[PDB]
Amino acid sequence: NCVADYSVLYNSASFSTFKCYGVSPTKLNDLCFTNVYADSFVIRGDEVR
Amino acid sequence: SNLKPFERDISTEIYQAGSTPCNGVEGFNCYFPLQSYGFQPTYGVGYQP
Repeated sequence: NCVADYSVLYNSASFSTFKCYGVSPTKLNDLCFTNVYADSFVIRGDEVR
Repeated sequence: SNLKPFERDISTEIYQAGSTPCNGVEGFNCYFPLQSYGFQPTYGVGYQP
């Protein structure tokens, strides 16, 4: 129940890596979704793989 | 943008993905548009050439 702007997170140099293939990230904004799961947590640097 | 029928394209110009202008041979949101496949005798159907 909100409008999700992914451009700000998309075009900020304050991140290390941004990876996903389920949909091309440039067209995330124009695709409409039902629920968003934010899995936010911490891991080791090299364990992202 | 997608190319028209039988429109061969050979250019290997580094593609810009984000807002920042694409400078140098590499950069954030700058990518070499060509990728190599994987072909080995160990592979199975679907990934064989």
